[PDB]
Amino acid sequence: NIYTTLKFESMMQQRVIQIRSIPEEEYHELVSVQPIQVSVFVQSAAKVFTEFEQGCDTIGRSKVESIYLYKFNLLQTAFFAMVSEKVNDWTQLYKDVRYLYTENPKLLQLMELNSRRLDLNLNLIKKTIYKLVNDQLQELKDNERTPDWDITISSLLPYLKKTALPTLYKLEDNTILVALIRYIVHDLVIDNILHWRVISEKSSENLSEFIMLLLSGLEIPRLNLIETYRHSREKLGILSKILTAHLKDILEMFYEGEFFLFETDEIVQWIILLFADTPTRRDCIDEIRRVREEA
Amino acid sequence: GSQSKYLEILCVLWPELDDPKNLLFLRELEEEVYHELQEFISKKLNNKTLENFEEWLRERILICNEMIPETPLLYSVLWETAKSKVLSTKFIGWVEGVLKPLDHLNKRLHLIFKINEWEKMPDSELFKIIFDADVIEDELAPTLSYGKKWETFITEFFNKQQFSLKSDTNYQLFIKLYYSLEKGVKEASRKLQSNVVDILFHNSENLFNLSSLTHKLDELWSILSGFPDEITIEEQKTITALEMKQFMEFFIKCSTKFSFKEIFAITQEEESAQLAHFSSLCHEEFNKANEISSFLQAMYETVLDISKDDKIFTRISMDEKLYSILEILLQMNEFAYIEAIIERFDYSNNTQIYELLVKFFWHFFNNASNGLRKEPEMKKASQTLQIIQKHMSQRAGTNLTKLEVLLEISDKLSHYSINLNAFKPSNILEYRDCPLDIISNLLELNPRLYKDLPTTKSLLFGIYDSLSINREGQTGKVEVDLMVLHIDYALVNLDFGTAYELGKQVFEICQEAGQHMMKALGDEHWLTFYQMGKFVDPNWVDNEIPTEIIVLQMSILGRLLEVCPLEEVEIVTSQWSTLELELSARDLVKDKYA
Repeated sequence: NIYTTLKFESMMQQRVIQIRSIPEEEYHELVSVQPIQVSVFVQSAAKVFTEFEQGCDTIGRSKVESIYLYKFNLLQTAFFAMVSEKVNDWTQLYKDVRYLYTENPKLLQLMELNSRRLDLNLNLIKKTIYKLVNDQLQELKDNERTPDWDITISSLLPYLKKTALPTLYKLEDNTILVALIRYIVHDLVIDNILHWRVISEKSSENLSEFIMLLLSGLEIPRLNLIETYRHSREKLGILSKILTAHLKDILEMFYEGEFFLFETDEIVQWIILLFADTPTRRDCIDEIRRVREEA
Repeated sequence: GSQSKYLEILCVLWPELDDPKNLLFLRELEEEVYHELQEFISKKLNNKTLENFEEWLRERILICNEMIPETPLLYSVLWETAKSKVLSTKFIGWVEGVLKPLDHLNKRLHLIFKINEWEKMPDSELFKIIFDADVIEDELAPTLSYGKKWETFITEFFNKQQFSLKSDTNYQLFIKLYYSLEKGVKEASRKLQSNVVDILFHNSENLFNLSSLTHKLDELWSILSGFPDEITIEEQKTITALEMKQFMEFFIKCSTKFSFKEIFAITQEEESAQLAHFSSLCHEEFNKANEISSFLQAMYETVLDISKDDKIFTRISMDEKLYSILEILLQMNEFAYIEAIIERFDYSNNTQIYELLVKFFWHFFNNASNGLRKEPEMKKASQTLQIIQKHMSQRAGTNLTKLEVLLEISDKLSHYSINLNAFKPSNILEYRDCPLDIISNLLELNPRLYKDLPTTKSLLFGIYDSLSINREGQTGKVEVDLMVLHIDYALVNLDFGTAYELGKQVFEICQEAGQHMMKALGDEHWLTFYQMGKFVDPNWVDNEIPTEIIVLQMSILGRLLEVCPLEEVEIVTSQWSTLELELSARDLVKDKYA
């Protein structure tokens, strides 16, 4: 009972030794394995967690059952913490650890860690983009007549084309790309703009010019078949038309189905932001709520 | 007769009180062309036969002196106008030798001594009543000369009992009597000279207390300088001319600290006593001099003269004297003079001087109560090295570097609070096996030092080099131990930023140093990194770990998992996990923290 404890601590150590024993030049070379490319340490690492069960066998389970799960989780955590400092490219590591628990789905701790680590890096990428976009938009709001486009042309666009997107391509998971685009378009740009107090004629034109540059940097043709990616760009493009259209063209667009992607409240909100109250804005707003109602 | 018989009666029977000129017939009779009454004449003459005028005249002078004692020159007419040789020089000498001095004494002291008692008087009491310049000229000399009593008088009167030299007037009489005894002497000469030397030898102390000493010493040298090659006095004490010259030269040029008697005793003391008496003389004189140079220059003329040997300090070498002097000047903190002396006698790189200088450096060093350059003992330690520097580079070799450096860190250390108890530079040597203990105390008491690795680092390595502490490529390791201390105190001072930069730099140095260093860093120092990973700032807004700090702490711990003792892998991992969970719970986009 305290004898078993001593043996489990000694093999726990043998595992940590086995992790430290992985040659440094394994965290840097890549092998092809089935084709995905993982870091070479991956196959050595896999043995550690097999050897862990093997070491549990040498006192079974039953004698190990009560602590089994904790110590198992702990070793995954130690490994993850350790290898995080060893692998240069946060994205190779994500793939490296993903290869680990695909081959051995017993590593639940490793997938929790790996995915939470994934979220962190996405959030870092989102944070960078959130600030750039809020800054450009602030710049626009406060300098209608002669706004400075530098944030967008020198910081945001290059960031997307040359850093964030090529980084995210490495993950081999088009789902993540689509989530980023969806976030940027809806939760970030469109949400931000909808909260302006009012949107002047000049600002509307500026905002439209912004959206077009933005679309240029959110173009990932490989995603052309995914519905949420296509609809995200469509809404932006349509918002671009709305922002610079006279009241009559907005009603015609409604009629032609172009606001398919817009909830009725959102359509009325755009109109309230872009046009001064007049008989015309009223009739137009009441008409849109009415036709959508009858639908 | 017989003319004998004619003169005899004329000598007794002619009335003593008659004028002598009434007897002048008796001389010219010489100068050119009851019968038992003879018993009485020969009774008076005392059987003396009376053979001629000159014989007659001594007898007649005496027989009349009987009755007219007040006038010994009574018969001067009879001998004054005497024609060629009727009186021998013997007679006239008696007049000059006896009658005249006698008369002069009589008529000075209102006395009436008879010629006969005057002659038969013990010379001892004769001199004694002569003593209570005229007196010497026409009483003493004429007497001494006639009786040939020079050696006698000299011996009994010209000695140390009569010439104490306690008073100016006594001295002045010593010189008068000397001069006229010298005049009247040409073997009693050696007694006169032996006694001058004897008088001076016992009474130099009385003489040195007299006025116009310097003038008196010259006066005496005037005399002494004529004396023979060698003189003997008293016991069996013998002084040569060369010795006398140096002795006197010593009193006149250099010092009257020692009497003549004492000087002679130093001559015959053992080497050890002589050296002691020599340094005594140097210390006393250095401390009386307006300027040490003036007394040095005087010694260069005499007792420290390389051109001739010293007949005073006869048993000690120039080197021993100069050494003694350097030791005296060091204790006196007279560093300039030390230099001058070293230069003059060409002691550059001398082993014995080196060691004396070094010995004194440590003396000053250990006496210091702090290390600041201004502290008086550190100043003297410094001045002692500047001398080692200027005049001992060769013999000092690498040792000068060390000592110069030890002084430097002593100054630096005294600019910070130390409480290993104030802090003496001499305590630094006490930490020779644990130099880091000094650095630790500094980091603790001086709350901003953890930020200054550059200087804490030159202190530490200065202490290794100055104390000749071994560093067998153990200097990589040492730097590391130093840096972990800085991390320790950065955390202590709530400065995670500095802690982390150091912690990151340490992991690197060790990564290169190789697996040996990485195991060492781990087994020895893991607790510092665990603590960094566990660190909590009380001042943190909302008691919440700032997001950027969480991340850094996670990375340190993960780096720690590579090298920490295997026993510690659980708790290190646990913390890592605690930080990872809190991190997963923050909105990184709109982050209320970091």
